[PDB]
Amino acid sequence: ATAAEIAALPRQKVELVDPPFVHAHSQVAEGGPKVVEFTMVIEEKKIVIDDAGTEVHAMAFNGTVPGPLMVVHQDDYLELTLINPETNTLMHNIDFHAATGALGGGGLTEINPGEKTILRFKATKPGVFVYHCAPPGMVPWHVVSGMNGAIMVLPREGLHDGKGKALTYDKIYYVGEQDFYVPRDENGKYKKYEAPGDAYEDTVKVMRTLTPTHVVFNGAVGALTGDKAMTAAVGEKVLIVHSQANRDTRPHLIGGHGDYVWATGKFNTPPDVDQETWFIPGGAAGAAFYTFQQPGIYAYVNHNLIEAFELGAAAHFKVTGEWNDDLMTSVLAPSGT
Amino acid sequence: ATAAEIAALPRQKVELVDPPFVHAHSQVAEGGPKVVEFTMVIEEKKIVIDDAGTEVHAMAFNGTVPGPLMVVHQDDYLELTLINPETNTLMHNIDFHAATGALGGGGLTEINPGEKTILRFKATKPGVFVYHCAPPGMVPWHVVSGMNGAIMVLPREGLHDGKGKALTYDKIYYVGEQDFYVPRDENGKYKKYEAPGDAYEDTVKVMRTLTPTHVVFNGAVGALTGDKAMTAAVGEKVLIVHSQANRDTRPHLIGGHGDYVWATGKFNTPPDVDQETWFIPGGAAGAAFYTFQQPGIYAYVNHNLIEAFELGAAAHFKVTGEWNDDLMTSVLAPSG
Amino acid sequence: ATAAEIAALPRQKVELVDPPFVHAHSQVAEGGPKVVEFTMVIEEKKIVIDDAGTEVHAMAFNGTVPGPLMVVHQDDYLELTLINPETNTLMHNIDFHAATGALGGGGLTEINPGEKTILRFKATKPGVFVYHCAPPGMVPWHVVSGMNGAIMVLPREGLHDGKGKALTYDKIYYVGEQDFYVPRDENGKYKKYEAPGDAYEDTVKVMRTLTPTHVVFNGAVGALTGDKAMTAAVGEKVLIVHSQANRDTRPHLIGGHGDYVWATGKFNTPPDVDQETWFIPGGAAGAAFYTFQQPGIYAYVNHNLIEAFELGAAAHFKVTGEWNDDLMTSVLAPSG
Ligand SMILES: [Cu+2]
Ligand SMILES: [Cu+2]
Ligand SMILES: [Cu+2]
Ligand SMILES: [Cu+]
Ligand SMILES: [Cu+]
Ligand SMILES: [Cu+]
Repeated sequence: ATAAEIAALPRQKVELVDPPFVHAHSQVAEGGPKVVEFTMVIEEKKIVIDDAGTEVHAMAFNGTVPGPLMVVHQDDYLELTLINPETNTLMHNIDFHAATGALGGGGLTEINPGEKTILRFKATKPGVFVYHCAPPGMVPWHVVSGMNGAIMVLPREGLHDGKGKALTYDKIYYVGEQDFYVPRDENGKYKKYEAPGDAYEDTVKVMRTLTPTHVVFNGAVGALTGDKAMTAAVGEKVLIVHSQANRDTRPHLIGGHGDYVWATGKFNTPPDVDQETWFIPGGAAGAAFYTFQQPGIYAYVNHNLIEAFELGAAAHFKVTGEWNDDLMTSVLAPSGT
Repeated sequence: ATAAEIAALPRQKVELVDPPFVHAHSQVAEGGPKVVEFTMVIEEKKIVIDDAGTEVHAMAFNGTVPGPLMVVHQDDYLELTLINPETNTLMHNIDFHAATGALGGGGLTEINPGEKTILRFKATKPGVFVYHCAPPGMVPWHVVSGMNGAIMVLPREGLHDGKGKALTYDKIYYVGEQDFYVPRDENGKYKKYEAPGDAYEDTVKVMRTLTPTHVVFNGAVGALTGDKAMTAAVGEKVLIVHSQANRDTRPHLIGGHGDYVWATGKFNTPPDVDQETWFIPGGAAGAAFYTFQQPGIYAYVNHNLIEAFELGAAAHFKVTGEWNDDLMTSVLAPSG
Repeated sequence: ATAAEIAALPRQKVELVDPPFVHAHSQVAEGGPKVVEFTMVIEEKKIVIDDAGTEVHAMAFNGTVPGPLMVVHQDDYLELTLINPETNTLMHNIDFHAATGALGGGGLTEINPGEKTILRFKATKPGVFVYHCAPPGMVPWHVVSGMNGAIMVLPREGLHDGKGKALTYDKIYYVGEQDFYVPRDENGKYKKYEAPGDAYEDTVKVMRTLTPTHVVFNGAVGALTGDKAMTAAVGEKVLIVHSQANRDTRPHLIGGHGDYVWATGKFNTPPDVDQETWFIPGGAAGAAFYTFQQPGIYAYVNHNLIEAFELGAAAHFKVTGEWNDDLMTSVLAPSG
């Protein structure tokens, strides 16, 4: 497309919503290609990542860890206004894995505090894709400080299975998984720091062990539990988008399955089916489609169970509906032998 | 199906066999859907896992690590009687990844010592699937104490390749891989404990390092080597089911291949082919089909070779038959 | 094929080149099956792996880490002359993952210093495959001393996509990724040694942590940058072969994609498409095909970004050509 042709396209402004929710969109594209406009303000902010009060100086697209999910369709243009407020201390940029050129946009979006930039790219490939900050020389430090999210580029005709049958979800959640590396004192207690820069050296040391202290969804241990548990109903079709910008994960819905899983996150790559546990490598997003069949509580976890239940990588679903005794029944409840 | 239809299905009791062997079954289903009944007794016991007398307080389905492979067909029901003897000291349950609902059955099977339970579930999806204990608040501790196994839900018409041609194995083995986290004292000597609970705090500290002290097949270093090597013959077709309930592995048959590999373990997902090394994520089972072409000793490993050769994740096959010089020949033997 | 049939086949001697370059070859086979002849001399040598002067006692096929890429076509025979000079101190052998029997050739190629051997195997399966040294009882130590590489067995009709459409590359590069485990003294400084054997015990202690001190391409931090950055032009189709003999990796072309990726490395397994980041398990090779569409610098990384940017796993591409503003444009450059 020429400059004139792109200038002629309709523009659509989108208001982002905080994970694990996803901004309103249509699965099947409405009309021809558009320039879809998003704005994110970067916030360097203290966040608490566990019940003990452990603090991280987070670097947060739109003030959240993960950053929000942007949804467009294949061959739309994504136009991001990225703002680095003067209250911040560090330069920041953005690498969209969905994009082609200039280090995914990183080379064109280096903004100092008090600066903004507008990047446009053509979303040429359908799938879910990581985005993350990547300032030359400080790349992993920004990413493991929470400065990452994902986007979804839906096919113009919506999702299909590996054989051309339409797959239409009733709801979608975005689970951003974050490995944190929090320095400890000689008592083995987590350190707090006055400024983000104060924590750098101590944090790099932990990072180099390749052993996160916390592995969490939505920025904190237990973040997607209790009144923040995800929800569904028997018969409801749910898409769970999952990202990890730095480190491998292996999602599992305890009590369920991934009926269709785009484990590579790419929609032209046929999904795996009937999955127990799927695998998303560090630096990628994946998506699983499931129709709930049983009511009750589910745990959705990274199935390294140490990572899930010791380090924080467990969320819950609460599911309404009628129990199905055909699928499963307690023939004899726990009782004396 | 209607209530009367489910009630009318035949019930069949099956006797289990210890890993790496697999109980009697048919690849193609015999007759219609059945309720296949299994019984497993949970044993808490000290086991030695290496050549240095290192102990683990194992938590073992049916007394083995891994627990035994249960084999059914798609749309059968698996009806398990799970027994926790009064001599045990912990509550146990079971999560079948093959099952749908109540945390895979975990929510319905919490049994204290001196209790039993019977769970039935419909095996709606074909594949190999992990099962493991999962008491709320103590999940990884039970799993890394060896309380995990796998089942296989065969398609009613047996296995096929991606092009729908039948794949019929001559034999099947189940390799369960276990990451252990054994505490050490300040001299680097592995610690021993009187009761399982006594090891809890020290063990969790090791677990949180994400670095196992041992990675083993069939519950111990070298358990599937020497006189306990798996066997085959040139021309024989072998299915190797592999599981890891907590941690990634990357199986490899040294000297061979995975001709067809359901790396995700699910039979409705077409198998990868001609594989050198396949990948099974923690919390899953996979299966590899191979036709042996050469006699001799093979190593079957987790191909992180430190895990295989320093930490214990190496098995052998001993294969009989005629050498094939077309496939491989020493043109010049090692010489000056 | 019979012995006589093989003896009648054409022979072709190949001259190997140092990674990341690949020796001259044809994508589509030229004529029928041949016996393709390669020679490699093993060199035990010191390598410097970072800008702090950190040393490894490398054990290097053809003097490089990784060893060179050998390219044949399916159903060719690969005939390797392997030479262990008297100047070396250790026994070495070779396991080709592409080969069938005798532990991939390891059981037939054990050569002491001052010995050579010649191994022939039939390349029956198309794909990229790891090869590595594997002396019994010292297997991972040789592998993580850099004694590994890969081969490519092309289909005789060259590469195709999942739908049978031809994929023809303009350039090919081979990135061998290496995990190193370098001992440190009490002050956290990397130790140096004056013989490979002197480092064994200390190195094993680090290996057993499963935590590499360095993760590098082509034997050193920054090896494939600057004077050794890989190159292309807009429009050019490039195949990137990537291996890791011991440990998982997750390649990603920063600024680009893997248009087609044989993540398992096997050409009869249809490639994944439009990949952001692919995954290659330890003990395997994979291959990604991409057509460059933008000029400029790309980083090619293991996308554990700590591994890439703290531990060394980052390469660059330098790409010539015209910028495409349709694909990407700065609507407003960084400004107040
Ligand atoms: Cu990235
Ligand atoms: Cu599980
Ligand atoms: Cu190998
Ligand atoms: Cu940043
Ligand atoms: Cu248990
Ligand atoms: Cu060697």
